Amino acid sequence: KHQGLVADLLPNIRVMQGVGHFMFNYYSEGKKFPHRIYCIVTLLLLLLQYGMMAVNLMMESDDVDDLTANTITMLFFLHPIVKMIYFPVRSKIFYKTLAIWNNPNSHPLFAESNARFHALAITKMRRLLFCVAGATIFSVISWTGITFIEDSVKRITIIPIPRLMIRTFYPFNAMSGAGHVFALIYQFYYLVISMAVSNSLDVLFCSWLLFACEQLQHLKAIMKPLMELSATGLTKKQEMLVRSAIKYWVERHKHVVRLVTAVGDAYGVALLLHMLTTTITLTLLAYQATKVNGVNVYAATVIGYLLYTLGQVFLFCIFGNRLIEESSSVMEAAYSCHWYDGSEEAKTFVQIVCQQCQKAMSISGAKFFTVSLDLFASVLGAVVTYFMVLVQLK
Amino acid sequence: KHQGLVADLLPNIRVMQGVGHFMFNYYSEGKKFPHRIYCIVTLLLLLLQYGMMAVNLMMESDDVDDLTANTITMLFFLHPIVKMIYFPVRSKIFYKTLAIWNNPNSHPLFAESNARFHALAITKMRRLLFCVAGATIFSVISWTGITFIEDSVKRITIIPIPRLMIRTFYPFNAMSGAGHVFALIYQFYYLVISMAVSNSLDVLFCSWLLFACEQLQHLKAIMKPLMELSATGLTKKQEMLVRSAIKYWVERHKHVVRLVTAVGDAYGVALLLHMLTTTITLTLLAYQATKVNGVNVYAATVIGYLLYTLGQVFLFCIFGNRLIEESSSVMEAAYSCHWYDGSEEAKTFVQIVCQQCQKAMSISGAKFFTVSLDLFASVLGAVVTYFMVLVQLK
Amino acid sequence: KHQGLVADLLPNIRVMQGVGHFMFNYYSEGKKFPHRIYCIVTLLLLLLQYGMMAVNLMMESDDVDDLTANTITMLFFLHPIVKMIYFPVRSKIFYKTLAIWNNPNSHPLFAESNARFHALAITKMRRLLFCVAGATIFSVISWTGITFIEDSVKRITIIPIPRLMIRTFYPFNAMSGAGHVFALIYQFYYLVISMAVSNSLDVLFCSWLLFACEQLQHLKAIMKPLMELSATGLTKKQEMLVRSAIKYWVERHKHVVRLVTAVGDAYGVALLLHMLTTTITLTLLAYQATKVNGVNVYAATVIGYLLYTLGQVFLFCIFGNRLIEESSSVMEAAYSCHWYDGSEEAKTFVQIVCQQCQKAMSISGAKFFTVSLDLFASVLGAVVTYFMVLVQLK
Amino acid sequence: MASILDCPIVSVNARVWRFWSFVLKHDAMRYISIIPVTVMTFFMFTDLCRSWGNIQELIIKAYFAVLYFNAVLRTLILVKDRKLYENFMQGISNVYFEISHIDDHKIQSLLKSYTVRARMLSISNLALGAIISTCFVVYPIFTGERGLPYGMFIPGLDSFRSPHYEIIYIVQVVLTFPGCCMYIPFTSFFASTTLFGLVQIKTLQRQLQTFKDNINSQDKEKVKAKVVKLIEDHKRIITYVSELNSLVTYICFVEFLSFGMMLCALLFLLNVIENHAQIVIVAAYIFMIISQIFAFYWHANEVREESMNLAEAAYSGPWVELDNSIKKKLLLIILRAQQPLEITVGNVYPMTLEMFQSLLNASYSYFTLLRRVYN
Repeated sequence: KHQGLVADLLPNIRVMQGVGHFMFNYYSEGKKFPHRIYCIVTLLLLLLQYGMMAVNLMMESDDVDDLTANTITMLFFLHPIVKMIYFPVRSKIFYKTLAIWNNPNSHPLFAESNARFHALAITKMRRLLFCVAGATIFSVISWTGITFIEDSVKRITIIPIPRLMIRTFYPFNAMSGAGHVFALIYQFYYLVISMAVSNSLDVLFCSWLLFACEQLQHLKAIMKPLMELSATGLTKKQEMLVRSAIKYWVERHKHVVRLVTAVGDAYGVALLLHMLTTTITLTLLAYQATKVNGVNVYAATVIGYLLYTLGQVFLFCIFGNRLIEESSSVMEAAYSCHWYDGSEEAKTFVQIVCQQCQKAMSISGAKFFTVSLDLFASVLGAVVTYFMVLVQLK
Repeated sequence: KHQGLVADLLPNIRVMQGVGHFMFNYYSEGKKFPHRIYCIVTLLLLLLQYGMMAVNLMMESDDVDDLTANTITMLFFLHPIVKMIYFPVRSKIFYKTLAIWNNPNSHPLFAESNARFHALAITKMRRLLFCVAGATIFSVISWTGITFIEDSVKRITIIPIPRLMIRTFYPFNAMSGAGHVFALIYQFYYLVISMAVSNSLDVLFCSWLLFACEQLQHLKAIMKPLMELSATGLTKKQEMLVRSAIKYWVERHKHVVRLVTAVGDAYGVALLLHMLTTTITLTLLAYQATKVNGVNVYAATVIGYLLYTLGQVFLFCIFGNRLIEESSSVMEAAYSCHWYDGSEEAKTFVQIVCQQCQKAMSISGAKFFTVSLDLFASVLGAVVTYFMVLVQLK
Repeated sequence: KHQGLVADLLPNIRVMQGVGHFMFNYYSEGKKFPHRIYCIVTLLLLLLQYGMMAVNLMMESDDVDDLTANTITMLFFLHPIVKMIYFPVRSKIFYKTLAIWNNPNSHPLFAESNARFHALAITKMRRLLFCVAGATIFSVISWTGITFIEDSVKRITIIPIPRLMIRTFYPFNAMSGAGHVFALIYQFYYLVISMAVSNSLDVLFCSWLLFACEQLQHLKAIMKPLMELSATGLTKKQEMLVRSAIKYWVERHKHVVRLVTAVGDAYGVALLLHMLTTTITLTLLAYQATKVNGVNVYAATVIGYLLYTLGQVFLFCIFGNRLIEESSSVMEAAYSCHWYDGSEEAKTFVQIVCQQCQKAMSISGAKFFTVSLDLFASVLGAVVTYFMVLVQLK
Repeated sequence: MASILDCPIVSVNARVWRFWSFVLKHDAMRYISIIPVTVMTFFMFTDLCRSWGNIQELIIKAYFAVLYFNAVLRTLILVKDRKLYENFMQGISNVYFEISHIDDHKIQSLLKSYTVRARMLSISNLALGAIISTCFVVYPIFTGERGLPYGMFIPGLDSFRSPHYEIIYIVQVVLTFPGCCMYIPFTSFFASTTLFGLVQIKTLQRQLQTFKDNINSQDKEKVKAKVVKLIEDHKRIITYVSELNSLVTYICFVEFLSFGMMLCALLFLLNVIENHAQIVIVAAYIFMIISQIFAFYWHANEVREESMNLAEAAYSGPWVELDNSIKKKLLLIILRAQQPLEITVGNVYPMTLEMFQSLLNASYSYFTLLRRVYN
């Protein structure tokens, strides 16, 4: 928790560790043992509740509406389990990523801009972390509240169903005092930890992307005065200075590309899995929305599920698109300087940089797609079109 | 209304202000206070009538056909309200754009082409303004005429609905004289102002694009003789002259890029909302057209709605596509000159320009799409496909 | 069996010849005559059984479910016949492709990397061959096992049909000892030979692509030290050394391009035919999956058909995508070296290589499409969408 | 300075257009060709409007209505811009003459093969159109029941009662000939022009790969002149493609819009026929529509692909040993060549086999969903 990219993301790492996200790497070995057991217990509890949900779906399968609702809950809560298992197996790549920026480049003339944009990146990471934390807290509170204001009955005659926040089969009574209170506390803890693990991993991905984008902005900002450094018909010392500046620029650009590739590997597999789950989730949600008839609780729940799913997709897409735009803008900022006064070497460097920036940096879901606002727009269009088809056929 | 890009657009600005489109920036302070009041009143009236339509939709919701008709009218008239409210909140970026070309570059040798293409841009802007104004006037006249020929009766037995140009709920009698006349005049004013508001904002967007395209044409036209100037084995003075020509070309290209980015910022989000409303409008219109059976009044109304909607989309797409094609043509025109005879400096200039022109300038609807004739084609194909699905399933 | 690309792929060629895949080119003339006869017999038998299948589909046409099943089997087994006939007519281009790499380039400094990456390519080809062979054997075993555990009965009432692995009309009893046993052995042979033929041609295509990718990797790996060789003011001998290194690099790149073009021709027509058949197969399979109700045998058969079809498509797409990404990576690895410290010649070489690699190498199905993971993604989306529409319309 | 009729690639088509006096001569044949066909097409459209209570008759007549409407549109646009086509074919002839004098076995065989393919494709197109048209005009005889080859509806005229029927049939068959004469040669001309574009592109590729032959490296003037000539040839090809684009662009936009509109109804009608012989006619219609669209798209795609491969042709040259300046010039040639020389349909959609594949996928999906819903 001392060197770059782990000193910047340290609050994120601490939140991930606290929520039960393994990652036994960034503290004294004294905490290595205790922390570990905690993680296991959390997973156990998660799976336990998950299992208790799945069993409930078995005898709820007689009908179709309850089956669809149960399946949507099952996938919504499948996301955190997949993320929690995915991190430990791929932990070597995650640590390799987090150790990329330990030893970065340095030039005397571009130190001020480097510091400014590093600080700006840290600030934006903190802002994103706090925003997503607030969103998850709001989601948990809304879930609990809507569970408490709805009517807990089942359609068969009227059958009283336990007033629980997540449908589940419990050996406990789940109706009287002790069972009901224990179930409520357990389900609250579940919700909180599941949302926390899922969103912590997602926010780590997005924070990596934020750092990359801020480094690209620093590159452009110093691209502007680099040429003026070259433009002056240069003495030997000036030639060496221009060579050093070009070296710094190119090496930092390559460093940014390295970071992007590492992030791409790890969370590319992660995003492939995420969207594979989200597709079925959204299909079932479109069918469920076909059933809305103005009721507050039913519509509230359906729109909440849709909002959460599309919000996760939208976060990934926002930051992927930002990386793409930043690389293309690197091209544009390479063009828009005073290269017509620079020496031949500086102009050649400009040409090669503009060649490189012809393709935008991007993160792909294991080569099957890219994360961009185009992907989000396509997902939205697909779900809307499927809903229209469903209403027409009905 | 003195310096560039506001003197050129000044007729458009006056038309926007006259209809009640705010724009408290381009006249003497004496007119500041009265004009503002007028704007507010206009908005009020609009909303008033708008509300009176919404109320009408509430008690006309028992059936589905009249519900669809009312929804289509409501979205059609939602467009002006969104535009009207959207300008003032973003007025700062708009004023930033209109002041972009106040202090442009200039070279002694390339002045004639600049003047010629500036004049051509002004003429095309005026032509576009007049064409769209005529289109709106024709639209309102057709609306009034069709409303007068048709039979004002609503299905139940037979019940005579008030003979009005827009279905609306009024406290007045709306059947005898005074109410009928007041409603007719009020609805005529509402139509005129709504269409004028929406189309004025759209025409300002398109005129920005026109100016950018004409500046690109100027850049290509002077690209042709720039190399001839460079090609000549040059002396010091000729080296300075070619350097100045390259500086002029590059800086003017960068200025055009700045204008395009500013135009994207200002009107980026307006296009997104426009297409968001359109999608729903066109879906409802496809369902409505499914019901056509050869009746002149019904078919005429449906055809008018579809024509207006697709015409707005088509205007945006036409001018976005023109910008895209003009930038690509910059690439082509950079290639097709005697660059193989120019000095090494001019050859490197051509290389960098051709690298830059690989990607076409474009305007995007908040990064969710680009405005091009491809977008209009896709919209048309989607609506046609949905109509086919509706008819087949019927 | 002695020159490059046929010494490396010799096990694949032997597997091809063994299953009756013509290829009368890489053995002593003593085997030229007998082998030919063998091929013919195999083809005959295949066609015979194939015909024996089609005849059955004629009297199974009164119902539509068995018609769909028979059509799916017929297309599945049409794949190997088409491949088997397709090779001999196009054998000239196949031999031309196999004889591409007989006289490579050579440089003293880049011999180590060349040998290393050649060995790596050979190992990967062997791995791919073994993996696909195992998959084919598993598929045959699963087919036979499923045929034996299921119930051989037809609905008319209950009618006992012959217990055969492929439904077929035979002149014999096909129920008692002799007929049943002969039919079982004949059908086992038919399955083994058909799957081996198809998959062996596919594996040869993919092995060509693997070789191309490994050669690109060698090119990047040696790109890295070439620039350093250039960077040192270079004496005459050093300049000649740099030029020789650049010549070697360029010539090897062109050689890889030639190989890619040849592979593209031959198996591009092949893949056009392949995916033409696969589309209809997947449509019928979607309709079949619509009927699944949890029964092990039926669901197992449908899942196996889908898995085999999508596995073939996925193999082609994986290796096409690898080629595309490898060429783009060549661009990136050309950028990421110490070119700023080089001489003018090396910098120009870097510029031209980066410009060339802008458009990636790829294989197309006769220009109709490209083989990439995007093609597989589109195929999967199409089949899933069709299935969803089918279930809704039911 | 050769002649339009002397160039083997464009001769046949020009001759046909010369026979009907559209492009090269202004005799009276133009009006006798155009006026009767346009009048017949108008009467076909009137018959379409009249007879629409039976979708089968509507579609069977509408196919020919749209076919001859497209014929009329093509011939009108041709006569309107005869000068542009004439100058384009004259440039084709001049460049053909220039290429034929190149002393290189590869280029000569390339030119010969493409000229042969162009002429064979044109003659084929013509013969196929003639045979299909004759089959359609004779089809009603077997049907009986006083059916006309195409639609026709003159107000207040019983066209199927009196010897009227006979004279209407005769005039229809006679007017068949000029109509096909105006329709097919545009497709043939597009094929031939695209083929000559490919000929020019491949000649330039060969010249790029073998430009340094017979030139001494010491004298940079000759190398500079050769690269200048290569650049000028590339510009020539670009201009050729741009003009061919504009023309075929507008005409093909109209044609493809009409063809898609007709194909939708044809797919609809496919699964509603119970006649057992009208389905054969429907399949034939689909075959001709798809074949024409495929011809257009295939030739446009080949132009695009060869234009792109010009970049690889530039890369594979002897540029390692040339002076730096020539390397930069080849770098610019590679830069420009990577943009395909597309032939856009309406200036909206580039014509490529990807677009044709997309149309095919749309048609397949539409037919499958139609068959499913109609069950």
